[PDB]
Amino acid sequence: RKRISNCVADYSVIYNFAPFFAFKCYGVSPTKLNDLCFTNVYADSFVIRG
Amino acid sequence: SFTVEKGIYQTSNFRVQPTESIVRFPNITNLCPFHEVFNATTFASVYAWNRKRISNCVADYSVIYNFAPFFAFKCYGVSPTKLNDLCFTNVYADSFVIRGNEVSQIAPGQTGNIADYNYKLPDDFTGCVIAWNSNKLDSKPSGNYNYLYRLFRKSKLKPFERDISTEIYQAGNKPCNGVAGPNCYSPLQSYGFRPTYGVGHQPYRVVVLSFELLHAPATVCGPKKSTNLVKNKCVNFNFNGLTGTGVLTESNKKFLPFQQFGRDIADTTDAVRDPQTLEILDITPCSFGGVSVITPGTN
Amino acid sequence: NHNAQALNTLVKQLSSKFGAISSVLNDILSRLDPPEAEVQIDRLITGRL
Amino acid sequence: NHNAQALNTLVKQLSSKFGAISSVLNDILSRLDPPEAEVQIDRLITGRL
Amino acid sequence: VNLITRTQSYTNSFTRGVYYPDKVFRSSVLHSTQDLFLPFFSNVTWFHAIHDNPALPFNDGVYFASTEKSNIIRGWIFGTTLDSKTQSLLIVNNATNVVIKVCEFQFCNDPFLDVESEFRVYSSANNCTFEYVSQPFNLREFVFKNIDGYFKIYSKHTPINLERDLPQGFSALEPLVDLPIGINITRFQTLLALHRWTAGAAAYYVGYLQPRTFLLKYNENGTITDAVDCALDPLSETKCTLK
Ligand SMILES: *[C@@H]1O[C@H](CO)[C@@H](O)[C@H](O)[C@H]1NC(C)=O
Ligand SMILES: *[C@@H]1O[C@H](CO)[C@@H](O)[C@H](O)[C@H]1NC(C)=O
Ligand SMILES: *[C@@H]1O[C@H](CO)[C@@H](O)[C@H](O)[C@H]1NC(C)=O
Ligand SMILES: *[C@@H]1O[C@H](CO)[C@@H](O)[C@H](O)[C@H]1NC(C)=O
Ligand SMILES: *[C@@H]1O[C@H](CO)[C@@H](O)[C@H](O)[C@H]1NC(C)=O
Ligand SMILES: *[C@@H]1O[C@H](CO)[C@@H](O)[C@H](O)[C@H]1NC(C)=O
Ligand SMILES: *[C@@H]1O[C@H](CO)[C@@H](O)[C@H](O)[C@H]1NC(C)=O
Repeated sequence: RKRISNCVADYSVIYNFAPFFAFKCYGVSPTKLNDLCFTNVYADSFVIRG
Repeated sequence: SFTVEKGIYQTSNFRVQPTESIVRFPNITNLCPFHEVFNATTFASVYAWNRKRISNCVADYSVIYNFAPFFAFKCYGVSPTKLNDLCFTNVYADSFVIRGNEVSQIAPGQTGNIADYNYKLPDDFTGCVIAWNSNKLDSKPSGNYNYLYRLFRKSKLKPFERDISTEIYQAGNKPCNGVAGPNCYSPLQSYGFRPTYGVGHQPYRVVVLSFELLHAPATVCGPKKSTNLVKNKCVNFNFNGLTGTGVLTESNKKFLPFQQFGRDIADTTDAVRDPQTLEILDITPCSFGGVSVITPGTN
Repeated sequence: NHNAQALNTLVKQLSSKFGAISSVLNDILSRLDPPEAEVQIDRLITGRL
Repeated sequence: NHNAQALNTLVKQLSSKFGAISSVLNDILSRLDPPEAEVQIDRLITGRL
Repeated sequence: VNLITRTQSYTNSFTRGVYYPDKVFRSSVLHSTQDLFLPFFSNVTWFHAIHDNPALPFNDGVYFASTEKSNIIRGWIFGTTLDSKTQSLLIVNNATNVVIKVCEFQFCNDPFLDVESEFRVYSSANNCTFEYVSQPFNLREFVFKNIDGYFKIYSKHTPINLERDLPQGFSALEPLVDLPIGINITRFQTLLALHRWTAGAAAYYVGYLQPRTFLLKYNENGTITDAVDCALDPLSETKCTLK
């Protein structure tokens, strides 16, 4: 788990870091992430089976 | 209930039933050139997408499955299995090549580099999108640089708009004067395609099929046999995909040469033009009504 | 006047889409497979009710 | 009393979600793309009607 | 070369510029439709060309009227830069055919037909994909617009009484051609035919369309005989509300 706060977020560059296919967002849309302003961000990373 | 009191009761309705069926399609004999759009061995860049117009032919979409190794269609206005019954006015095919993680951007109401500066779809799109992997054909060990995309533009693009001009994007106040200096950029970056990249960074060939709804005389649809025309009977009729049931009669309405249909207050088609013989017919529902039962008490 | 106006409004109400692709049942049935067709028919049914 | 109560109830009814993500049109418009936004707006419209 | 001059004036449009909104037959009904229409009682510009620096914006559509008989007007040109850096249309009409091409033409400041060489119109055309050839198409009225990459043209010619100003009454226009151009258009130009040059004169009326809602009345024969503009005055708004 990693906490992200007090920074400018540009989500588009995320497409240039990993060879994934598409996002799977629930509360919002991936294309609208560049306009909303949040309080804190959390990133949870792990590895599982297919 | 098992007992009925004396009185009159409204029970149900009566209606005359159809006798036969009628199919009326225009005179079309040629076959659509769907083969040329696929396996072209050469696709244009995304910033200059290739457009082809298809009209005046019989369309059989099933054979499309035999030309490219795609998985499934992604249609919006209609269903892929029903494409063999509808009859349209014109067909448009747009072909290009993009990256793997950009296929989601080819959809109505989408935002992104491709959607803003390369290819825009209308919010009321009626058509299908077919994208398939082409890593074996569009990748080189040293990297392919024959595919480019635009990145900088003053404003977004309207739907179905193409931009070919190659200039120098000017971020700063000073004029660029056609040199690649500071604050002046070239708005064309070449895709880097290599076979060792991940599945999300591999080239993908995309073809978009767009249909025009029936407003003018129809020109493209599938191979359905046209039967004879019979009047003065409650019959099932199919005129260029418009299905209905009723009685067809000669019409006295004075249609203009560019008019193909007639409507009423309730927004129901009541006047039609036969595709083969340009004659005006009017449609009236066959007889119907209500039935009441009069009886004394069952006792 | 009231009776005529009410009947005319009831008849004119049949041309609304109520959020569907089309206001004609035959077009919806011919342009879509059934499983996508019930969800389109339901809106029209609810509006008319 | 009846008139005031009816008007107050009508005004207070505007804060319901009716099964949507939010009861504010601007938040729904800013947090979602249009094609996901009509289905959210429709519920609010039906409830208010 | 530059050898043509132009002068301007203003006049009133009265109630002109009504066209059939769709290819659907209707009769004995009143229909409310929202589209691009020419507003009622609006200034339209009268241009007198005598033997031009046309920067005429396209806006959202163009209404063009001509009451001449000598038949000197031929075709139109559309673009946004009118140079080799952007494609431009070359609708040109003659006696036997009409030709529509949209290429990267390098147009001159004053384009005209020599009469029949286009060397005085453009210099070169390198890249383009769309071409069209068809049959060529008293007061003549034309309406040009473009929506979502579709360029649509309506037209109507009617015998007119001997009056300089626009007439009083109604006359509906009919569609001819819709094409998939799909480019950006901001400016447009008009071409003239000059024989050899001999002096000539021409006059025309230009107006701009706007998004408006209209109430059209259909007679029993299916033709439009009356219209009401819902954004003119409070009385018309009341009439539209009451239908
Ligand atoms: C389609 O194009 C490919 C390209 O290699 C070619 O081999 C093939 O013969 C063409 N025709 C068919 C029916 O696949
Ligand atoms: C269509 O073909 C039939 C022959 O089956 C012919 O009688 C009819 O005139 C044709 N109509 C048109 C519009 O070509
Ligand atoms: C048209 O313009 C003239 C002056 O240019 C002005 O006096 C007149 O009121 C205008 N007409 C309308 C309808 O705006
Ligand atoms: C009109 O132009 C077309 C194409 O430019 C040409 O084929 C035709 O001969 C011309 N007709 C006349 C009368 O100049
Ligand atoms: C076509 O466009 C390219 C780049 O947009 C340009 O270099 C070229 O001169 C144009 N004309 C031809 C004939 O290639
Ligand atoms: C067309 O070009 C003009 C001038 O560059 C620009 O302002 C405009 O945004 C472009 N697009 C449209 C739809 O007018
Ligand atoms: C309708 O057409 C008929 C037949 O030409 C004619 O007698 C009648 O006057 C027309 N009515 C109108 C309102 O145009």
